[PDB]
Amino acid sequence: PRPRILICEDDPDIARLLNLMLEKGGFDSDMVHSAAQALEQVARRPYAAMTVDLNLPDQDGVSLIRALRRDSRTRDLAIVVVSANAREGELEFNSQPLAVSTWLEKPIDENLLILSLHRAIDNMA
Repeated sequence: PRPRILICEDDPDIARLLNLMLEKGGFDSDMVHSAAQALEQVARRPYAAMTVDLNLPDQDGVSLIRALRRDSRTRDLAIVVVSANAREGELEFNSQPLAVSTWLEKPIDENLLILSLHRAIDNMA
């Protein structure tokens, strides 16, 4: 519908699942499959938030998030991690500078996903 989410996910099936779940929750979204694509695409247009897979091919998810926080135009972009090793990733790298609103595991809790994005967007705003 309106607020647009940038989905960065390595797995085609999961990228499409997120695209479809987000639509049910009132969100438009774009799917990309790598950190490089995410960096390029995030600048091409306004995004309310990004979902990040920790296990990416090129650069891993935390590397992508760090890069985004070091750029003024994406320092306030709400980010939600959706990954298989989300919990251990959070325990190891989470920090205020990283500013990741929520770390979600797979299988994905749809309700928590939509709730978390709404929360993340409003808190960053």
